[PDB]
Amino acid sequence: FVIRGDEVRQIAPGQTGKIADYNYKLPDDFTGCVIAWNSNNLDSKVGG
Amino acid sequence: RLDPPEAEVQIDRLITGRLQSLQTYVTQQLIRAAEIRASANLAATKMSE
Repeated sequence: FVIRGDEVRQIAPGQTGKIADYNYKLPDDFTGCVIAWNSNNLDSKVGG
Repeated sequence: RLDPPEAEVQIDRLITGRLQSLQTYVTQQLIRAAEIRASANLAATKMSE
């Protein structure tokens, strides 16, 4: 998926926030990797 | 007052403390029971003899 650049850290396991609490929650004992990278030039549009 | 992670950390601290307390109490009780059993064996021997 794609989310806010400043909310990427919010995706960490056992975290609190709007994204984690509402649309995507990870378990406290999550076992895996999280990869994230800016996609401004590929997703953001000049017109919004 | 706390959320899952730090609540679990604090509860683990409390669990460790209370488990140590229980183990200390049980060891003291075992030693005291050994003493009382020695006394009771002496009392039984005294009764018999």
